[PDB]
Amino acid sequence: RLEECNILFELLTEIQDEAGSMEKIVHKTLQRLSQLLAADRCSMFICRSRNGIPEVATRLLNVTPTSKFEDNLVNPDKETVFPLDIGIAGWVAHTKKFFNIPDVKKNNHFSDYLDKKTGYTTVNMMAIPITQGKEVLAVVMALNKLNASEFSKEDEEVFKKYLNFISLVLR
Amino acid sequence: RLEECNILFELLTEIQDEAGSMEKIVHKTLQRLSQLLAADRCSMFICRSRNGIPEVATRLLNVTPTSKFEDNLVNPDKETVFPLDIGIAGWVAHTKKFFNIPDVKKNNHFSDYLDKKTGYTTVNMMAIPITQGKEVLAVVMALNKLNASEFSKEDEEVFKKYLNFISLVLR
Amino acid sequence: QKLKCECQALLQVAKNLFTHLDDVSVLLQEIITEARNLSNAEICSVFLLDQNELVAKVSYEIRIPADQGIAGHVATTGQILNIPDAYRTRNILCFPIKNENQEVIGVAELVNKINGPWFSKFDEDLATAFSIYCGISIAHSLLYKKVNEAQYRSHLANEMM
Amino acid sequence: QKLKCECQALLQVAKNLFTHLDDVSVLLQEIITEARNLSNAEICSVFLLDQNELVAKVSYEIRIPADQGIAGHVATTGQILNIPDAYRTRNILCFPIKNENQEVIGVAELVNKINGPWFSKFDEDLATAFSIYCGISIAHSLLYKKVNEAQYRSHLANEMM
Repeated sequence: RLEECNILFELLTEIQDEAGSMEKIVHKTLQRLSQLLAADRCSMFICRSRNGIPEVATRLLNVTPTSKFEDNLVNPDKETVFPLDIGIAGWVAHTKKFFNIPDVKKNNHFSDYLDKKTGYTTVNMMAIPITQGKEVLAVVMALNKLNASEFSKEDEEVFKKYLNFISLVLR
Repeated sequence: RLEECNILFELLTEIQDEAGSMEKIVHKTLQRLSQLLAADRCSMFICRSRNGIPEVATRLLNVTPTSKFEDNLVNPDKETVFPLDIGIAGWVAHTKKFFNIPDVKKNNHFSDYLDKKTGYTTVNMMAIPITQGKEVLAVVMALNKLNASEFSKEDEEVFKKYLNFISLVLR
Repeated sequence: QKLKCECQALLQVAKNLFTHLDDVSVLLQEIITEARNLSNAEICSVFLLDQNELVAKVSYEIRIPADQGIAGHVATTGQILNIPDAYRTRNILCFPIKNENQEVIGVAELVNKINGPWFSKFDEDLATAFSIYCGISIAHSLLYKKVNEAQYRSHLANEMM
Repeated sequence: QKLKCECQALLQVAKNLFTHLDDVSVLLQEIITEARNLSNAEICSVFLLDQNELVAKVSYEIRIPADQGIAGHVATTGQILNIPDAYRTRNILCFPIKNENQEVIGVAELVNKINGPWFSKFDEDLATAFSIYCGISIAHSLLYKKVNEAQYRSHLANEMM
């Protein structure tokens, strides 16, 4: 799988012996997905629970090939939390299913709360849950395809390919 | 131009104080273009002359997000040279024009010599000359769009955007 | 990009603390400057365990019990300590030094974060990283003073003969 | 990715040559090992200028005129020298050492490339990079022997009184 082996290996040589490097890895992977999918940005929501009540929270936003990690990392104090019955992100976490959403305005589940707060306009989206057994750890998405009206079937295949790796790393 | 600023800056933090780093820069930029365009690979041909006779030669082939520089760098001994009246690469160098070629089999100028030697099948292509005044320094191309039948108009805009930078670096 | 950057950082600083094994006093200063920019502290003080007590002379000389206060704890326990609020104070990141074994040989504390509420839990692994080079350098730096001191007294006498 | 890698490389090696300022002999060895893996040479020999001559003892002792042969030239001229074919010989990359000023203080030569026709013209800036740490370390390493030697004789006498 040539160019994946190279992209991942080279990526891993850019990660300082420091954090928190497991999320700097996810970040860098996402930066590379943005390039490969011509996605305007990628993001990650962490998924955790409180007394059996799961929820989904902002963690990495606005990941981009020229984006800084400390700018993309959501500050724990200022993190937007959703119950799983609000949002496509929460829905992905609930159903444990992948979705290629071509128009968020025609998908109930879509929550416009973050769009209102951040000012960003979300149009289309791929979303996938990162799982460990029967429990969900995160939801990752690629937002706003730049060179076409929506993300392609082929695009699904690439995203899915790189999300086996992120999964591995998120353990 | 957010994600370009980030991609370029981060890219430049991955370049060892060593070579030859000016070509390791072009390489890494090309690796990022591959991601952004979903191009199967990018390449560079150097353009030089011998007594007023220009020619175009392999330099970086098979650049990819997971590709190694020392694997992509063409060994000076084994470099394929073209006169400018053979090949799209040579034609780009001659005309000093950009081209978005959707089907190389329908473009005379196309030379299949490298395809025969390397075994690679070239289908479509964007090609652009890097210039210094009235003289050409290189030709850069993105080969084989992965998620569509050809490179888009929008794809031209991104390629052109990142090739202002490569140009700068190649001086 | 950040990770790669806190190494060239350290690569630098390693090469700066090692150009002063000559002077535990200059070296001790370097450790402070460097430790302050690396973490971005308002102020750093450094204590060198002198048997059963901490001596951060850092110019005067300041003794104190090795197990007393922040420094004493960290020195006693041999494990870092991060403070959000300490209660122009505020926060304090304090860390051990320890030698080849894990014998805390000194201790350093940074006060108040610049542009920040406290110390990034990353500002800890970075501090620990640094702290290896501080222990490596202090250890040899002192071990070299001991000789030069002695060896000097040795000849003060020999020039007598 | 490569560039970033030849630093962590050097960061490493810097930190290995500096843990042997104790022993110009061990250090001198380190420089050889390290210099061989960094460039990937079949063999490295190191010469330390002893006034008007090169002494690469590297175990026996080998004197020779400071201006003679490859070593002598490079030592004389103070500038690297790369060889494709030397004519199990083959190639030779030889480089100067020089001190704080630019006074070539020693010289090292690598012979025959492993997996290769010669020395990457990159294997030169990398060798020059390394070569700064060799000059820095040899310089202090010798300057520290001189003391310990002297200071010793100083007390051999003083224990006499």
